[PDB]
Amino acid sequence: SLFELGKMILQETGKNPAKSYGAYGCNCGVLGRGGPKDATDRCCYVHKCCYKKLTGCDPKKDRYSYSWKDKTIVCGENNPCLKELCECDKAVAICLRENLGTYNKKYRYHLKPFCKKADPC
Repeated sequence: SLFELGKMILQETGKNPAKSYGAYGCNCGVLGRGGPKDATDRCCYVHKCCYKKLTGCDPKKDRYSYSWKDKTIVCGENNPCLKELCECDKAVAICLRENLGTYNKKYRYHLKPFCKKADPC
């Protein structure tokens, strides 16, 4: 769920997820997708595309279990959907950290109506 997800982002990036992400660019947050503005936004694009594969569980609500061993996110549990869901979250968290270099605070609350039509996943 958003709790695990936000904790992961915090753990990888070291940044406050709700603040730095959650309304960033055309993809990070709740307005759906759009043509990515930068690498960071591309991470959220892929993240939302990863979610379109989940069969049987809810990303926004369903909780799952993961461990933080040696500063590595580790997804672990039988439920296939949750395992998948967890891999999606882990991946964007890592993607976000890897693109910290070009994070642009000016896209932080970017007006989504200024966005272009997002290519289909």
